[PDB]
Amino acid sequence: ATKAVAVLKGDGPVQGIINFEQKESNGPVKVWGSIKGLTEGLHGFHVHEEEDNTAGCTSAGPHFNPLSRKHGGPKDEERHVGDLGNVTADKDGVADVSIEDSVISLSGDHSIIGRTLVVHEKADDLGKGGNEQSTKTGNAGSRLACGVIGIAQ
Repeated sequence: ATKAVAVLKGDGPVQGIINFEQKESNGPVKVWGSIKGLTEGLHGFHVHEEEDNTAGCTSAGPHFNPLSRKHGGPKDEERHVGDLGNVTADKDGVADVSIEDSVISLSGDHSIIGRTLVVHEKADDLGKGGNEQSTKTGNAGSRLACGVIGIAQ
């Protein structure tokens, strides 16, 4: 029913294409996309904003979500939101995604509509080792693109 779209764009090359489909009356939102520009490697996951009080894309809370709390993943502390850790490109950066979130919802209590999908300009290296950097982001946090997820026809 809800067919959202998010044409990555920012840095310049990063022209990923993420679309949100939910052809279900009681099913999760089939989230899947494909990046274009990155390079075969690791790149921080979307949903990562240190600070901001001006709003450049959206506006809700430039401090992640209280659902994930922390990057989580190997420690598993919550990561109930769109904060997993890091992904991986194909053989030319082309990073594709494919997940199904049901707990969340395009709109309502858990309105996901407004997720500034961006890519990090660095490799979290699945952890830098220290704390207070890679635990929240990936010792880099470099926002560029802004593939905001919005309803489309």
